[PDB]
Formats: sequence, C-alpha cells, structure tokens
Amino acid sequence: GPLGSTSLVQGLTPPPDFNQCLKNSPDEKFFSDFSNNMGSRKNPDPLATEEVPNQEQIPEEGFIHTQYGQKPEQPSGASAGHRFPQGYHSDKRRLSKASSKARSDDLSV
Repeated sequence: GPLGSTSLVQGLTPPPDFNQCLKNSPDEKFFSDFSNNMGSRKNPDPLATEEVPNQEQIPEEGFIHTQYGQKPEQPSGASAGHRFPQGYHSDKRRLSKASSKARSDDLSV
C-alpha cells in the first residue's frame, strides 16, 4: 500500500545475519589465521634454557677431589688382572674394627 509501494525492503531472511552489515571482514583476526593459537606463548624458549651457568656442564672449575674415586666405574667385581677369588690369600689381617666373629651371617646383619 502507501509508504511501501515501490520501495520494498525485505530484511529478515534467516540465512544471512544482516547485523554484521555485510562488510565481509576478510580477516580482522590480527593473527591473519597464521595459527591464531601461536601468539599465546607458553615455552618457545626465548633464550636457550634460562641461566646457563657453566654453559655445557663444566664441573672442572678446579675442585677435583676424587678422594672417593669412582671415575672408571667397573661395576663387575674389583680389579681386572691379578684378582682375588683366584686364591684369596690376604696376609694383611691388621685391620680391626670389623666384628668378623659373627660373619657367619645368621640373621644379625
């Protein structure tokens, strides 16, 4: 009728939204869909570690004690030449402290 004869605007169609003004927004993500979850930043390693005191694990500053030893390992018995289980004749018995009177094990160890 009047006020709506020629100019007929039908803007309520469910498929489109109309409320985004149909201006597309070809991007407007700022991350430009490069990943989006890329700028979160958890642990991208900004340095290498954090501290890096001795660079590549340098224990040899100048405190080489080794009074305890343990540098050639050898977890297989002891000695690799003469050996002991090939005779076992220790004439050195001047070692005390050892309560070797109950070395029969029993159940007291």
